[PDB]
Amino acid sequence: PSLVISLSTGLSLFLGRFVFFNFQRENMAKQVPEQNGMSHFEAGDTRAKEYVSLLKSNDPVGFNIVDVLAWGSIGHIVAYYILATASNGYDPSFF
Amino acid sequence: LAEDPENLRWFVQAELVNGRWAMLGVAGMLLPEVFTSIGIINVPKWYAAGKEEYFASSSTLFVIEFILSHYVEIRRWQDIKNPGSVNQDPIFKQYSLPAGEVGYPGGIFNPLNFAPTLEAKEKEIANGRLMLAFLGFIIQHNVTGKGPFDNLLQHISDPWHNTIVQ
Amino acid sequence: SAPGDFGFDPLGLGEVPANLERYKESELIHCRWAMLAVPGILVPEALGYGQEWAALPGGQATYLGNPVPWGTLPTILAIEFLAIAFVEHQRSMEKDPEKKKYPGGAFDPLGYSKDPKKLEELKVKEIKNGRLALLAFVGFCVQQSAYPGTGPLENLATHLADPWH
Ligand SMILES: CCCCCCCCCCCCO[C@H]1O[C@H](CO)[C@@H](O[C@H]2O[C@H](CO)[C@@H](O)[C@H](O)[C@H]2O)[C@H](O)[C@H]1O
Repeated sequence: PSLVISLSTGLSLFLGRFVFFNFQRENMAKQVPEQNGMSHFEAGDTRAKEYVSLLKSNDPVGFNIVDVLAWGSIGHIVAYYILATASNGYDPSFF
Repeated sequence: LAEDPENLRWFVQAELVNGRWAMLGVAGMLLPEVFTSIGIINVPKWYAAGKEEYFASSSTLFVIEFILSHYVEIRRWQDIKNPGSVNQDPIFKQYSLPAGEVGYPGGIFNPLNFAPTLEAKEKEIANGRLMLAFLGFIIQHNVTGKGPFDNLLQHISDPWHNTIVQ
Repeated sequence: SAPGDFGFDPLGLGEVPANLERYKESELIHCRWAMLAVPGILVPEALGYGQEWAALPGGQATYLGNPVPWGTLPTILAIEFLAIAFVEHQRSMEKDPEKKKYPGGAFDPLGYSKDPKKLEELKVKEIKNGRLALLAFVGFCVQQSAYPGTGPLENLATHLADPWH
């Protein structure tokens, strides 16, 4: 009865919305701004917050869900393998 | 420093609606007393129309009507904060515009006015109460009884009854 | 009684003068889709025979392979809430007067800002039919929002049934 993988499908809906930006612009962590060392005064008591930056991939990587989540979930994860299996490998459809 | 009264609009209008509905209420009774025989609660239904269908129910009747009474009543509201009812004979009475020697405030006792031809909401004063207190009377004495006056044989003399409940 | 006369500006008015009811225009066209759904009945004595996706017999075309999850519901559903985020993206990028970027300074002289971007523009007749529809959807649509296990079979008596379980 239960779509169990209805929702694990579902939650790595969102944290692939996490595979994000390790890649695309510049470094890590929008480079450590303020973490260690302690932004004065402004880390002081405060900042930043911005009701204005919920875009960027709203549209692109909202596909990330349907990735693994399609053909790699209920439709038997990567059937197109072979790539060194003898100390064993396989790997074999429990499905 | 607002010494005393006040009020006005108020519950002088409060009354007349008691007065004139206690008056009607007793038209209720009026019926079963001359060519007599038929009433009390009689939990009417209430006069009942044709032999073409109801049938114990056909509907909550009673319940509805007064959805209607309802926005007609917002209407009298829809008057008394800000004076609006053409005739204008309750809010102070008619005789168009006037009485409101108490509409802008400053009363104390203010008697009032209102019939063009002629006289007043006055000896419709005291039919005003006769009936409110009458009901008081009317559904006072049920809770044990339900009928008036024969002759001098053996009725009007109160013979033997049975406490309040107890 | 929420519209019992109350509301100032960006919250009060601003949220609603067309905006929310212009978004409540969708409500009506949803209830144009839904009152394009209920009219399965609407026309009695009609020609029907059959369909139309009823009580689950076997979906669209079964697929050459075990249907993805199971049921017609999840496959038609999952898509709907991504291919329609198309519109609200466009509907949530506007402003009412002239459009440039986040420009210099434009608050108020005369002409007074504007009016819901898409105001009444007159035709105060959309609203007269709007709340008319809203009052319906919310209202005696609860004639069919309680215990409607049955359908249409009126048999002469009266009308109404007071209250009861
Ligand atoms: C509406 C606001 C709330 C009300 C509470 C405040 C009440 C006002 C207080 C009164 C203020 C002081 O008023 C004060 O002056 C009066 C005359 O100038 C004095 O009054 C006195 O002198 C008069 C001279 O012939 C005599 O006739 C008076 O009988 C005598 O009382 C009192 O000392 C006092 O009454």
